[PDB]
Amino acid sequence: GAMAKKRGIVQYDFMAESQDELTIKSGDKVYILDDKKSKDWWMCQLVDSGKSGLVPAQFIEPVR
Repeated sequence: GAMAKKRGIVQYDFMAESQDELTIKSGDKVYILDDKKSKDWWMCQLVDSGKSGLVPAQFIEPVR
């Protein structure tokens, strides 16, 4: 349902340039909040901190 949690693992480091982006390190665990609105960017939430923002789509491995 609409509260289903969708997990991912970060595969590459990424340093945000804009405020809407999320700095991430390879191996970081995330929740995938929105993989539909943008073609090349997903809105993710870090499991350690709750900090959220856009990350390159191809950097996130969806996992269970």
